Amino acid sequence: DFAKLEEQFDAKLGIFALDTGTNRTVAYRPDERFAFASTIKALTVGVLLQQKSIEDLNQRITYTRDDLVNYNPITEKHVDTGMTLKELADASLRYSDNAAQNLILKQIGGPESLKKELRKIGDEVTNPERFHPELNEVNPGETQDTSTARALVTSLRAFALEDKLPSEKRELLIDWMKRNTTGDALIRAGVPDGWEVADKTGAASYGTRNDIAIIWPPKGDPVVLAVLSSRDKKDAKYDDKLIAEATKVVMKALNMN
Repeated sequence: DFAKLEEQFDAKLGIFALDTGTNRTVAYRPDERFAFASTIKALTVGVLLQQKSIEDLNQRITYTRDDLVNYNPITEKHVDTGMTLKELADASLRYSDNAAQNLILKQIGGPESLKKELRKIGDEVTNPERFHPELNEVNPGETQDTSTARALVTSLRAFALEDKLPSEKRELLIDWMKRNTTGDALIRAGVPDGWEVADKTGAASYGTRNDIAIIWPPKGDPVVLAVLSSRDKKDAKYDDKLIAEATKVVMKALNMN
């Protein structure tokens, strides 16, 4: 079924899913690298949370037009007032605000700092190097700003569900991701209505289209999923339907739907 989706959508798919209740997995090219694009924003907030108290998220960040980049849906409205770190995390996660990601990344010490903190949580794969807009531009074979489906799942799980954060911080992260506005055509579109989904989307050059998520069936332990994709041509379009359909194959394979 994954090969058939690659054929229908002229794309390369990377899939990893873990049922945290059983330890069963679904995998298809799970260790192939893709540009992570804005899926990195979830791990970036994980690191922010780890390094701050919750009250410390109330720090107000002043910024200017020079901090705004290519896509600033929330941050462009608040240049005059600033935004708190909490507000920047909300913007980054729920709207994929690129300026918010760059401001958070600067607060935590820049891409190299983020990389060091990911290594500390056990991720030796994810390779943050650049800010937006450049991080979304990755050529075939390059490893800058890439990860794999397996590593993104492992890292997302570690922050949201395991012991890289204390419970109140896990809850912030999960609630922001559950209320994401950008993912309705992706993993959410392959999950029955009513099941809670926390997700973060991304897109990059070479038609890269990604979504990472935690899916809660009405009872029982959650599934952590990464669906990554890319194409042959630099300026290629993506199709969200590939990601929705891949998700439905994962849900069948896990006997959840």
